[PDB]
Amino acid sequence: QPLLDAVLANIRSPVFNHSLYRTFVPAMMAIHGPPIVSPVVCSRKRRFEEDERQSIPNVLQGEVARLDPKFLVNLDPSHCSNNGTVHLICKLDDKDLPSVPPLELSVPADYPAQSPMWIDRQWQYDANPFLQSVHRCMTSRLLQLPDKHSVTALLNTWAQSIHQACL
Amino acid sequence: FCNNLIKELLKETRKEHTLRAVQLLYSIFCLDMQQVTLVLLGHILPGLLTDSSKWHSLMDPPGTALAKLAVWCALSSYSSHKGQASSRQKKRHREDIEDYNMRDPLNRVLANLFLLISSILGSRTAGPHTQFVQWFMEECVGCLEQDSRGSILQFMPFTTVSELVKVSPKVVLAITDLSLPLGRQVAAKAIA
Amino acid sequence: PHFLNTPDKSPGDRLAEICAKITDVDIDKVMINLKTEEFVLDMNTLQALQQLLQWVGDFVLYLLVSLPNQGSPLRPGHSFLRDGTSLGMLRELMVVIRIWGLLKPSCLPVYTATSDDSMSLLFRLLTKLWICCRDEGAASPASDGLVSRLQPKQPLRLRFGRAPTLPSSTSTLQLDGLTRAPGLHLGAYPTEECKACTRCGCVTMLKSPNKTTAVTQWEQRWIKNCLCGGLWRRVPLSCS
Amino acid sequence: METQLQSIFEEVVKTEIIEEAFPGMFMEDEKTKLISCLAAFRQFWSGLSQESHEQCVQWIVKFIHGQHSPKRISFLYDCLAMAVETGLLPPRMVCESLINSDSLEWERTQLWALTFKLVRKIIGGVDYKGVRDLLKAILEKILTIPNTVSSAVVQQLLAAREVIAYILERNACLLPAYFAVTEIRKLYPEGKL
Repeated sequence: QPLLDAVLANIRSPVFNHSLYRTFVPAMMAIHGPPIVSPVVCSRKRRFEEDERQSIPNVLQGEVARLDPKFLVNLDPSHCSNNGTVHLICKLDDKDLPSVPPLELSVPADYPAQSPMWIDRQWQYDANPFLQSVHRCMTSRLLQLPDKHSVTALLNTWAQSIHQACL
Repeated sequence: FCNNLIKELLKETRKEHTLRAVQLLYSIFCLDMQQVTLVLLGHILPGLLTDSSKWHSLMDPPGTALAKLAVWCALSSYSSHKGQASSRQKKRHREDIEDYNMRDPLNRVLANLFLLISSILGSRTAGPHTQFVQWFMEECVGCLEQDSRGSILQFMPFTTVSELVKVSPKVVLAITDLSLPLGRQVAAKAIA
Repeated sequence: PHFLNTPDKSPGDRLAEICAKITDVDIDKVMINLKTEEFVLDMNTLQALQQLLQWVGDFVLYLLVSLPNQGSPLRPGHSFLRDGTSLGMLRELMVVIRIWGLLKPSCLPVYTATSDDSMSLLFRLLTKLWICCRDEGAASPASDGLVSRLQPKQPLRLRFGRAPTLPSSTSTLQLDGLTRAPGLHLGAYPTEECKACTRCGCVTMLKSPNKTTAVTQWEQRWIKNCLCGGLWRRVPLSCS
Repeated sequence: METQLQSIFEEVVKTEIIEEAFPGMFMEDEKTKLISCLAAFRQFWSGLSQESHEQCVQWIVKFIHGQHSPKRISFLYDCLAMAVETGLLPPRMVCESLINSDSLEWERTQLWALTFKLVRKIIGGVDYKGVRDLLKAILEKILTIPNTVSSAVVQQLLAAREVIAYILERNACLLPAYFAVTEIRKLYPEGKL
């Protein structure tokens, strides 16, 4: 019903938003008397210094912290520092049979991709027939993985293919 | 002097002319080569790899022979060449700590050069200075050289050689700093 | 200097100066005692109402209510009111704005309520202390009783244009190289600035364009330094 | 027509389905099924107005950069390269269709690397003197990049320099180099750094 104040606020185009002060605050401070509605001091520096500057994007850090201790990830030659951010050089040190460490180079944390790249595979897989079967199984599983993810999905599929294709 | 000369040099855009001009520039430096090259390195090279303007400047293929001149004058400076030109004898009177082998001016000069070489190899920012130090390492192919001498006193650059692996027989040669035990160890490291 | 009068026997400056030697009270009589015609200068006189009239009214009203505050936590309290000459200038201002209200109805209200105008008794008590504050005179007790009580026309929250302190001789300084930690004359002092708000030396911090139409006298007057206002800063519009 | 063909190809290619992906015992098709899909696609488009096939070729790229699936992108690139090797799917058309409209400079660096490896493998693409034109577009993608991107994508993005160096070096046996010069003239007006 009181659209008059609405059309008046619409009229309030000029920059001098101080006439409303003299218009309203006299009666407001008269009938309401909280001159200090917040006498608590408020002086904090918003941005002094806050940055990691000493590691990779911590997203993959928090991800890899969840994985099973049977996966041992290390650091490769420095080519995945910030943008690529991942050189998944992992060892499956556990009670199961060991194998060749995967590469699994994923992309920036935006994740418009996954990890499996398999650079050093060309000679690591075709040499051993059993490892060749392992690679075949791992490829067939990865192709059936809809939009696999950085560390969890890739490493899980790799381990399950390695310990399923034993036969 | 060197600042104007280099600034006017960064417009050739014709690699033949660039090589010609840089060879002549090394030529003119004589009779003052030591101090001239020292100041040139210590003043341009830090700025030449730290400012975006200097980045875009050295971003040209002509910039390839800059490090060629650098290593060419560095060895001549490290050599026991007096070059006491009486025309410049009275002028050679300075005093500078250089903001740091031995406690020798050219020594800590080359040391700061090594430090800047390592810093330009720093990750998280792949600028044209990365390609610059890449060309520099490529031009380090020489004999009786002093580039990254790797002396047993405090020579750190050898560790940065590992970062050069991110960029090979050239690695095998550059890692061969002083045939030291730790030198052999880092050579083996680079070998893999 | 706004006296754009018709040519008369004397100048408006000396006439307004001698206006101090006037009757005791009832400025409505003083105006007819001196003159009332040759004071209009513009039909668009609506410039001091939103900017100066409320300001001078608040100043004089604080000067009023300051009298009962004799036992303040200060030997002179908040102010002195022992000059009279400045009060004479204030009386010239109030009588000329009375003439303005007679001409332009955009006069200075009492700003609260009950104008039953109301500046009459105000001017009366100002003159009552004036005879106590003209020259070689002491301050009076009847005026105390006259000012003590307050009407339904007494607001508060005056600007009191001053500068923030800097008492770091050898005692204390809470600052760094950057990151100032937070803790006006023509009005334009909202809760949070939403315009240019050109910072200044002490208190001004006035807007740069000021959205003016004919008040350019003030803007053209404060382009250079100001009184304790040479410290024209560019404090950002970090409104919060 | 083309829309129904793309729908059929997507329904055939998208064989990945995580149905009860729990670690259960629910029980190299990447080569035989790939050839089967290639043969089905060739038999479909063989009688589907091949005159506009090149347009549909670009439509193929619509599905190329759809999924992220880097292993699947590599597999798709390999099988389409093999299908080109069967005489069908002329190489110039498919490379021209794949290079543009999906470049995504640094947006898909993995897709960039795989696409450049593919075009390097299919860099044969024997045709008339109107081949170096594609090189122009390549340089365009190198132009939309300042050399201050990231220390990680250096050798990854180096595939461009690798493929261009291969092209210009094998120009002694690949294509006349003076045409390459008159093509790269579109980048520099006789000296432009």
